[PDB]
Amino acid sequence: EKEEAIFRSAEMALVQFYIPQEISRDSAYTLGQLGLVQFRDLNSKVRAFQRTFVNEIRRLDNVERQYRYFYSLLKKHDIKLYEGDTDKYLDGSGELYVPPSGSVIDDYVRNASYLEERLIQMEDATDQIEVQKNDLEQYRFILQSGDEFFLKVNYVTGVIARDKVATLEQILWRVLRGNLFFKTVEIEQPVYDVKTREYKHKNAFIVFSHGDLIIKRIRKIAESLDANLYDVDSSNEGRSQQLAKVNKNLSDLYTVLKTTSTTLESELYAIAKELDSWFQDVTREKAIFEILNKSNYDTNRKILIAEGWIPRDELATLQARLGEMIARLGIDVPSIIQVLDTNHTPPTFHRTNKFTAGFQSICDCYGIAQYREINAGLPTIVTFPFMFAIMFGDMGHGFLMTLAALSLVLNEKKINKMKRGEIFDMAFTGRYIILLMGVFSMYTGFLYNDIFSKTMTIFKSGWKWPDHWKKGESITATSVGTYPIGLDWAWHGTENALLFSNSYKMKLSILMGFIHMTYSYFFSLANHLYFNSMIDIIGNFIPGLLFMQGIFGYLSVCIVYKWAVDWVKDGKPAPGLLNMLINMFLSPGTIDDELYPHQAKVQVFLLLMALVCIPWLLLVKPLHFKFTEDFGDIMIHQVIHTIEFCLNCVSHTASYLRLWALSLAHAQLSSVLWTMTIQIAFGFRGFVGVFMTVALFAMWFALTCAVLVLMEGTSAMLHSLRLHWVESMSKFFVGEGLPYEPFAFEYKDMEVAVA
Amino acid sequence: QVQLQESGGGLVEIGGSLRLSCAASGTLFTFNTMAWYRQAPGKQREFIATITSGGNTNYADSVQGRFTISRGNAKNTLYLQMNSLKPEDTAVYYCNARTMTGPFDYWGQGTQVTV
Amino acid sequence: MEGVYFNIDNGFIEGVVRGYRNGLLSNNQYINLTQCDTLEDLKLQLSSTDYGNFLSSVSSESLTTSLIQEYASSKLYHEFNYIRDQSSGSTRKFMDYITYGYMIDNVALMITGTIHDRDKGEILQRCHPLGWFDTLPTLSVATDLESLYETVLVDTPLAPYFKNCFDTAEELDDMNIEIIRNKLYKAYLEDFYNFVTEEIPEPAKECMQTLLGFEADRRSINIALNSLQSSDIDPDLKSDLLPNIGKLYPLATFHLAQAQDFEGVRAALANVYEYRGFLETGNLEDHFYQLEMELCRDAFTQQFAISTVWAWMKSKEQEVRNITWIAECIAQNQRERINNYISVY
Amino acid sequence: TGKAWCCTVLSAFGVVILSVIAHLFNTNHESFVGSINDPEDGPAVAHTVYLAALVYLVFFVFCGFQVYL
Amino acid sequence: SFSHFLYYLVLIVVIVYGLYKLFTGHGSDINFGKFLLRTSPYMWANLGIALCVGLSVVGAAWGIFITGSSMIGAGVRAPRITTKNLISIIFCEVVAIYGLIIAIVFSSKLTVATAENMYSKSNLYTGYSLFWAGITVGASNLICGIAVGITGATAAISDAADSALFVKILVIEIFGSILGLLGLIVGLLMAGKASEFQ
Repeated sequence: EKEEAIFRSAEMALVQFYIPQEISRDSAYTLGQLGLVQFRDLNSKVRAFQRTFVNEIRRLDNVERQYRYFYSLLKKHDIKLYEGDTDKYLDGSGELYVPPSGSVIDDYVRNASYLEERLIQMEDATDQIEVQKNDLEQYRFILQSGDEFFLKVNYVTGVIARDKVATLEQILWRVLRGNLFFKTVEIEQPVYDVKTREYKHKNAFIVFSHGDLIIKRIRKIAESLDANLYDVDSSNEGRSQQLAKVNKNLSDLYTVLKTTSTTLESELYAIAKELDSWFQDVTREKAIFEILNKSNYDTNRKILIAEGWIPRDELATLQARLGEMIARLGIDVPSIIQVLDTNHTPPTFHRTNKFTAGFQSICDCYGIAQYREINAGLPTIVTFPFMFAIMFGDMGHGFLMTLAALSLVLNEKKINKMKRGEIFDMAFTGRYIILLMGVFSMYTGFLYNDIFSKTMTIFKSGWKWPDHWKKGESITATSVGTYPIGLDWAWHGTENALLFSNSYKMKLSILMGFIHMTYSYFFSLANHLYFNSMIDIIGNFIPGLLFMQGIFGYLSVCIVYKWAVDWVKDGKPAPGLLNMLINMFLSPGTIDDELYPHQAKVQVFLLLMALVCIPWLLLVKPLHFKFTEDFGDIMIHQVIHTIEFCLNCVSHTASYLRLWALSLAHAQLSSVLWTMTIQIAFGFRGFVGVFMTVALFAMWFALTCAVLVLMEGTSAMLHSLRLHWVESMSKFFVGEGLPYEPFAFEYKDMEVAVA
Repeated sequence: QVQLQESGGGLVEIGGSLRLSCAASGTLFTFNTMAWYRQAPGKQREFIATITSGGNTNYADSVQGRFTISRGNAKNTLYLQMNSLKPEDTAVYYCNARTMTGPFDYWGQGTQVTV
Repeated sequence: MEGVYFNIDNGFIEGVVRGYRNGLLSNNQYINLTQCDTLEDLKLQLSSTDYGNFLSSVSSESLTTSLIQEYASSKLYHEFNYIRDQSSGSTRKFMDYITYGYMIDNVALMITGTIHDRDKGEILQRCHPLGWFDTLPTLSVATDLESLYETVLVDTPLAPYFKNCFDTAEELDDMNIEIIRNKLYKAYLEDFYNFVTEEIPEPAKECMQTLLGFEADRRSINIALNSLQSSDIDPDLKSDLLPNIGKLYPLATFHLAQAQDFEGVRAALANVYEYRGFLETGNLEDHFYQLEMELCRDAFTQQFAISTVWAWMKSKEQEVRNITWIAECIAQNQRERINNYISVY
Repeated sequence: TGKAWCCTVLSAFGVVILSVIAHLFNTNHESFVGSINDPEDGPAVAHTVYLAALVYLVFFVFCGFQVYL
Repeated sequence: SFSHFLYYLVLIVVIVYGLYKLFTGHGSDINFGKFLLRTSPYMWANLGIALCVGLSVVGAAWGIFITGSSMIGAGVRAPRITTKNLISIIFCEVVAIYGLIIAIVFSSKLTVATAENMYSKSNLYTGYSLFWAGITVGASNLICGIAVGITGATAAISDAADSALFVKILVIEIFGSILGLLGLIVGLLMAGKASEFQ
């Protein structure tokens, strides 16, 4: 038996651990394998470098430094380490297994130190050869230059970076005062610097002059800009002899480079098999001490004291698994476990499954719920996709979105296992919430009677047209009945359709908003009762209810009442709802057109009821506390709450008009797109007509999918999120809770770790 | 392009009652003025009746109290009804629709009536 | 008003820089550092602060106070260049103006190293990395200032500031270089102050005019007191080295130039309230750092003002001076002076 | 390989959507030939639209094979 | 600057033209009353409705980018900012809702009048009424968006320093947002008594 912790948080228990120092390390590995308990910090007051296990932490920390260094050496080359073996110790199931012995950890420390000493000397000895190889290659390029290069000691020459040459030419023209004779050529292969392991586009240059005292300055200036100067003879024979000698040195040097370099890579290819396994062991060895570092060490007894939160529901398993540990370890011990009660705030924990998880994330992304207050997750499951659908209403776009999610959810066994891109992982995490908002989009699209901006003539219409008319003659329909499901299709293409649709959708928007807020607000009552806080009932809930329903509940009743009265048959003018709402405040007790008997009496009463609730809401709770200068904070909080609540009441109710606005925009884009990219095709005939039709459909489908699903769907979807976080959730959600974060083991990516 | 059509014409028994119907299409606005005219053989066109967009009516003296002109429910539709007919009423009848200013003055093709 | 146009361009910068301001060490954190007793502990303690993992690649046996100074400084220099990269327009011009001060110092340092015939490879590794420019090491090719100016300095943004320098002797010297360094700073601060007056809007205008004024004042006092070590200086020659923008100008600077001794300097300076008590007590530069930090702490109370980046830049530099001072006391074990760190925050 | 999928599904929707539209025209459904501004001849339009459906059917089976192999 | 030169040129020519007409005995030619009395009232009404939502949207957009840019910059080292500070954007966006709402109400007044009554007392009153009613709502909303935005940016910068400060600064945004309601209330009052074009 386990409790269904989705309507409220799981019940949490605080438990103390007394562990003998002998079994300490072994036991803490089991608690990590449990992956179930969240520890407290018992001695936050002592400074970081004064905590008792600091030396142990330093020891493994130095090993991790060396493992980052080794991983750098691998990544510097094309070498790649052995992937996988993620599950060797744990399937994530929490099965007990034995940790490395202390001598194994010592060996890792000793081994890691030994490898750094070797690779440091080996690497440094290597790049010294590479520099000489690079230097001679540059020198040879000069000798291989044509005699043309040397025509116009008589000169200075060398190699320089291609960006700097512009400054060198400018400086030399400056100091030679216009007597400059200067030549340069490009080099085709970029050259790397060991100084940076970044490559340069190099360039070669030569300048001519006779004066010794000028030549000295030229050499200093060129060297100043990091140029490699080279001595080169003026005779073609001398250059050939120098070229021959350089080629010998360069030829011999490859033998040195290959022998040493292949030795190094053979070393790396060995450690590349084991490094990831070493890293997984050592990181856990650090983490376990990091937990022990938060416990209370006792000097009068060989015992450590620790505390942590465990779900009350799970506690029996904790006792069982420690029994298994003692069974394998053999060492006898008194009861490690003692359960404890306190006034500390427990963490918040909600159990979840592959369905609810996506919806729960959308709530936790706003804040962590207070311990055992109403979880916003459950109301979000249906109201989030439905409040999306009521905007994104179209059977066509609803189907395309449903089909997309189906392709994604049916493959979930396969998709879950492979690596996923940044955006694709967000989509896969949302597969169920996309599916659910897809199927709702179909239903409300059907009630709007719209599929790809065309209506569906399922049932017989309730409107009848005249019995005769002429080509292009204007006509008006007469009513016969009421359509059974959704909007009557007689309205399509109707030149006054907008005046009906906007009347209908705006009233639908307000009604949905009022009901959603009313339903959400009643969760506030469910919290006050559960925590047995009556002053919150009498001070906050009741006055808020009367103020909210007294105005906007009345407005909702009016608009739904007005639909029930046949104003045309009964011979009374249809009253204006905007007028009566405004006049109820700006001219109370006066009416333009009567909606029902005794209207004036009720309106003034409801106005007075709304007004008296203001001081009632403002005062009663502070006064109650005053009768039991901290009371000042209660006073300030209540007035801030009062003024916010009252103006939010109108502001939030108004904001629900967005449901109508997004729908009307979505409808018009759909209609225009068809009118611009499909209706054209029917004007053509023959094989040109076929080609025009085939081309235009592809354009229509591309725009339909790219804009009217991906972009419009995204826009409507995140407006649904807004209405939940702000308008709906603020009525009951307290938040600022503490998240449940148990100590546990998992695989650590070597790439992310070095990053 | 705007166009108009009469209907309801034909022969009728002496003293019988009759109705003529007319419509105009292809313009977005309501016509300020719409009217009926008639023409017997051997004569110029003769005025019969006219009605404003505000429903004001005017008639020729010869048909005063015999003919009635009215507009329909929908924009730019027109009716004429005569409660009794005589040989001096026989002619082809035309619709006319006008604008308060400018050359926009439209005329129909016409329809015949005889006793 | 103040805020309606600032965020069109600088809004993202203002957010990030104040993010950095929240990382400055508080008094309690200096106290905790003071209680360490080995650099290996200082590394651990610092890692709890905003400095984070910055030493996580350094072996324990390699820890030295110079290495901590270098790495701590490198942290700041990357943050500064990042912010400059994200800027444009007058803001970009403003941050380059902050840079000219450092490269003016590098010029004097490089020439000083050259005239002692020391290896250029040694000199570069102590030049300030913000004051870098493409041809800086080329200043080591000669000793004649006339030759150096035509060779190199006409191409750098410092060219306008040599307007008053060329009446030198034919060959440079330690004293001869320092008078050049000051006559450069003389022109630089007046140019910087003028740019602030012309192109920076309120309230940043008054804020920077105040901050640049303080630097001019400190520049003046130090020059007066240092000239007193000389056997002689012509007071009309000395007059050129004092910037015109300071709070001391013109009335106090005139007496300060005429003055012949420490007693005379006191007689000149006692006329100004903001510096009324500076020379009597303690250490003079210690007072200047304290007052400099007060002005920075005041600047942060403004909003939508680009002066914030000057305030952050200078405050973080003092923190490196604090951290190194504490680290030096740990390493040398001479603890009795350790409490002399400066902290307003 | 992924290159074939998009042309497959776009064609697959092409076959069904064009043919349904063709049927409604062939039926003289009010929502497609009711307006004064609609085309004057149902079956004439239906024929050419129906041919366009066949064109997409060719592409569907063509790509269906290329993605299958 | 060149634009100031244009202003003074325009001022001078207006003065000269007025003085010229006055001395020649034609001072009654420049008759502002007859212009105001003879232009079509549909111009005033439609121009008011357009500028009402137009200026309101400008206000909201200006408020949002003032707040958003600072909020994003502050969030770099304190990502907790991003989810709680959204309320400042909400106070900016609602200013656009009020502009939309007034456009809904006023749009109902735009019936079409018969020619005999085009320039009658009642139709002229509605024309002037809708024009100025639109301007106050639009202008007040424009001002409101800026003030809330500047406060919102200030709140985000402060919240990043200490979570305890946000609740205290949030009070100032409430006072700022009230200016939206007052603009709306006065808009409805001065328009409420006008009748649709007869």
